[PDB]
Amino acid sequence: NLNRHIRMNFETFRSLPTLKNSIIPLVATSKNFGSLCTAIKSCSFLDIYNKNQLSNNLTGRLQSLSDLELAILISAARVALRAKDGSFNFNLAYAEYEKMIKAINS
Amino acid sequence: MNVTTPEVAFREYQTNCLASYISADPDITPSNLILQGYSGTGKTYTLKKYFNANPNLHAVWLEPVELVSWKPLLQAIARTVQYKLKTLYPNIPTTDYDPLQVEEPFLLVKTLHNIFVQYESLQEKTCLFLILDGFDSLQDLDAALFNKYIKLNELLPKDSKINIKFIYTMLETSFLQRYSTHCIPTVMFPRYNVDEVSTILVMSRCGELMEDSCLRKRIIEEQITDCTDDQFQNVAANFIHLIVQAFHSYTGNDIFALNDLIDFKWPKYVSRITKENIFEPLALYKSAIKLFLSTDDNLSQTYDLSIISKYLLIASYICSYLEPRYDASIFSRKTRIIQGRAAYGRRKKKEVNPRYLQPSLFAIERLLAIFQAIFPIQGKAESGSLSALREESLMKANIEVFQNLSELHTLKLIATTMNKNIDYLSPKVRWKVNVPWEIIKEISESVHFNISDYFSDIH
Amino acid sequence: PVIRKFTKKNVARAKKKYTPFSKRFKSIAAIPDLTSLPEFYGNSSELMASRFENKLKTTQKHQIVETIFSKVKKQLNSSYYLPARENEFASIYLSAYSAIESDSATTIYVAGTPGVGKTLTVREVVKELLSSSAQREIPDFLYVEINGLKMVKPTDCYETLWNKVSGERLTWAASMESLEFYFKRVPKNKKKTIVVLLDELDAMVTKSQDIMYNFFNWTTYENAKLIVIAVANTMDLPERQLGNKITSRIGFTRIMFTGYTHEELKNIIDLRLKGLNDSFFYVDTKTGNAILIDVRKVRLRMSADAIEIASRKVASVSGDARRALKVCKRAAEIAEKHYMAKHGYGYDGVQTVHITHVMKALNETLNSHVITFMTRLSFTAKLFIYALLNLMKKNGSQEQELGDIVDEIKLLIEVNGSNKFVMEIAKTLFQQGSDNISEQLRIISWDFVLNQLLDAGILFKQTMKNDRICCVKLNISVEEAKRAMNEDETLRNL
Ligand SMILES: Nc1ncnc2c1ncn2[C@@H]1O[C@H](COP(=O)(O)OP(=O)(O)OP(=O)(O)O)[C@@H](O)[C@H]1O
Ligand SMILES: Nc1ncnc2c1ncn2[C@@H]1O[C@H](COP(=O)(O)OP(=O)(O)OP(=O)(O)O)[C@@H](O)[C@H]1O
Ligand SMILES: [Mg+2]
Ligand SMILES: [Mg+2]
Repeated sequence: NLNRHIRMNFETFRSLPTLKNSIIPLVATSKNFGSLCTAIKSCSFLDIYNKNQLSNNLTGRLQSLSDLELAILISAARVALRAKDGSFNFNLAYAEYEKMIKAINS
Repeated sequence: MNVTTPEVAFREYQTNCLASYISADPDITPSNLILQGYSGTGKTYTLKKYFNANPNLHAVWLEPVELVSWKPLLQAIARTVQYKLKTLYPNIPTTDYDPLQVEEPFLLVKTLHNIFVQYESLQEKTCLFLILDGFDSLQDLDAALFNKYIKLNELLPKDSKINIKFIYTMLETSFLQRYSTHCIPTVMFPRYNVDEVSTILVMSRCGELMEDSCLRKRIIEEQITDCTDDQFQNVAANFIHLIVQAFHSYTGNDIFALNDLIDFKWPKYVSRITKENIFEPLALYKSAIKLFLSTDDNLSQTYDLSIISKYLLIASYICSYLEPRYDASIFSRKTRIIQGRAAYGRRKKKEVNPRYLQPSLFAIERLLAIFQAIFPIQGKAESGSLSALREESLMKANIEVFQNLSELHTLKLIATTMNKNIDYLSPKVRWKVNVPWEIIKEISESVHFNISDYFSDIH
Repeated sequence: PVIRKFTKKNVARAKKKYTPFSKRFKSIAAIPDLTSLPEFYGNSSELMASRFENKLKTTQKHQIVETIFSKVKKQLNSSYYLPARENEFASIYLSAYSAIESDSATTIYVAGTPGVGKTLTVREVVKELLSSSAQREIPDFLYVEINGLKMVKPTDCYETLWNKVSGERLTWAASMESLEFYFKRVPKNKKKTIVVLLDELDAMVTKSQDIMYNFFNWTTYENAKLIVIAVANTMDLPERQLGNKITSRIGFTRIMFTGYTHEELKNIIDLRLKGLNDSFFYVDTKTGNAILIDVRKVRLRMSADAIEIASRKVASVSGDARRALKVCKRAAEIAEKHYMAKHGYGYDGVQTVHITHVMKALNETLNSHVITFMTRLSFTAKLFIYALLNLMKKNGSQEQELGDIVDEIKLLIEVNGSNKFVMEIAKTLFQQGSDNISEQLRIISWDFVLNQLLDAGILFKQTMKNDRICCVKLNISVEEAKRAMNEDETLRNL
């Protein structure tokens, strides 16, 4: 896996200091020899590292929210697609939202 | 180095990260690091929690949330550095420099160099930590700031018996991605979830609201000698369960707003709890369901104003949401005399209900005409031989309307083209209003006027 | 009790007077002779010139190593006779000699491109004028160096003029007034002629040319004697900044220096080398030190044909002797370092340089590393510029948004679901192969390469907040973009 991540540096970034940053935490949290060996063998903790590195950029934030946010966002998106510049307002989204709920209950 | 880990309930990942990052010896700590997060996660709380876990290490604290620019940070830092140095080394001699003497990072580094050279006789090297809470929350922030603060450890000489370190905290992450090329170590706190926030609250606010006065108030207002701390905690826990089950859709995974709402609405719920309500809390919740169903957290009547102020603002909402041509049919009451035809009105219905639209512009004479048309009846007549011969029973352009209209602009309810060096008098000025539908609606029934029919038919 | 609304403590007030010289005698008959004065006419700056000589002296020597070429580099340096540009010498020196004989107020203006030896020639002319002053037959006069670029504020010219002609310190507003007094109100019998050289006026007077207006006002007297000259690059300045009436009324003389010819360039550079040209040296066996007329006796030479070509190529563009001399020096450096590498001495019988290496030193100046670097990038930047060019071919817009270019990128990727390169760089770019990672609307490293190209200059970004509708432009070309595109084996076929 470490050679695969060497390839990943080769093809994504092509800069070493970011890799230095990525490797530092491994030994930093390393406590004993057995955990060191197993963690550098499976490299499964790199999974947690790169999961929590860019976790809250675009996807997770939208994953954590209320259904009302999704409904109003859909109301805005549909009217934006209908529109020329995609412009939208508060009450336009409210109107489309109520239309959505009316259809759902109908 | 032996570091006592803070056994936190939910932030143990970042605890491990930072405990591995930082220790007494500066050699095993990074040159620069960031601790980013989101509001409500208690990043600042956990920082001081870790400091409690590690007392020997020390750091300075600054809160630029109150400061406005760069030089105030310069003066604050220049003060705090030497203040902490002299307080934690009482025996060392000094020539205390003026913190106000700093007016630029060059001067700041010069005075720090003076401090270090006067502190040259230390026994072992020591690195301290600096904290800037809300560095992105500044009020005049620009994009040329963070890198300069990153560049403090470089211009410093390497033979400094006393060094320093930087800490940060951001919210948006947009400006963080704007600068990530420098490959800085970072630790993150994702926004919490349902059970996480529930547990956080029931272990944080539990004691705060358990030792509150209102509990003891009600316990003897009811005068029931059947209680125990276990049951108090259980009733508070289930009430918080109800609060979260009700308002999670409203906010989600935040704590600040929930705490504010709890402080506001706790007393009303406590005023309703009783013996039967504690023995069977479902009915208690049914009896206090009203605040859950409606927050209503703001504050019969709405005004103590004159009549023309109430009645003229009514006209303006009409004069910017109605077509200039589709009004002559409904806003006319005279009997025709000479030959002439009216229009057909709105042949085609509109399906957008311009309530949802940004309003239009208009000249003031339109307002004059429509207000004259809609004004209530005054100047009572008698149908006498001379009563109505000269009464002219209809309001005209007096001075009081002019003055009360001029008042409205300073009341910022009638909005004109926003202008410094405003000029109420100009042929070319357009006017408008800034009020939603509810502002105008509240006047209608209170004054017994009706205009809803003009809008309720188009869409 | 009172509080100052704003403080200024870092201020560094300069101890200078406000009273002009016009108010310390109070009468025309109460003024002494400035010639019979020790403080005037700069008889004290020598102590200051010599006071800072010892601040940087040391005596550390350890195993000094000397080589062959460095002496030739120094002989070819710009810190030192020339017959190439001599007609202007004979003309301007003649005019200056006649002007000093007439004791009038003459004006002259010169310009030229950087590298025309204008400053060198003028300095040599004034040095020969110093020699004529050593004749002790012409009236003595004092030079004045004016370097506004080495000066901070353009009005400090008056301050330094007063502080060097008298040693007195004042601010411009008083020094220039006292100088007006010293010029037009003072007779000739005791005042001294002064010659002044202005340099690179294009940036001194950016605001309104009030300073040079005052100067040219000074240069229009018959009771005061001065010799005024200036240097610039453009030629229309006197009538542009002042206008036509003033420049016509002053009635000065105009000239400019042009780039030298290849023959003159070679003649001069070899003139700075005749002392060492085709010389023979006794050379040690270990350090290879070249000593001039366990030791050899070898010969030194350099490619005269290389002189020919190097001078020829650069004489046709500008005529910059600095360029020619640095080319020669770098050719010598490359030859010397290659020779050193041949043996590998370390650090603690014919020698000649070739046309090949002289051209090697001369051509890498024009050979740009940008092409090699942009061909040596990762695949992402090349792909994105290729997509930009695809949009250019599609619409002929000369401009492209961010959303449109990203749409073109996705179309160009998804259309080629067959090519092996795009197939093998497919899944390691969105979620990096494994599960537990959710998809992202954008690729990885796109912002990284975007800021990289912004910091490179090929990409131009307008000031906007929206990440989509922000307009974007390319800076260099489409042709060179292809000259980078088609050298990738995978890009050429798609
Ligand atoms: N793991 C935790 N344990 C205990 N309390 C926590 C925990 N996480 C969060 N909190 C609570 O969250 C509250 C958040 O308030 P805090 O002043 O720390 O703001 P913040 O999250 O740093 O935001 P901002 O920096 O924008 O003000 C803390 O007071 C703390 O009570
Ligand atoms: N005829 C010549 N003889 C000897 N050296 C010459 C001759 N012509 C040019 N050079 C060299 O070219 C260099 C060019 O310097 P020059 O006097 O042209 O500078 P400049 O135009 O005042 O500079 P800048 O524009 O940077 O202020 C001279 O220093 C000298 O080394
Ligand atoms: Mg906080
Ligand atoms: Mg020059």
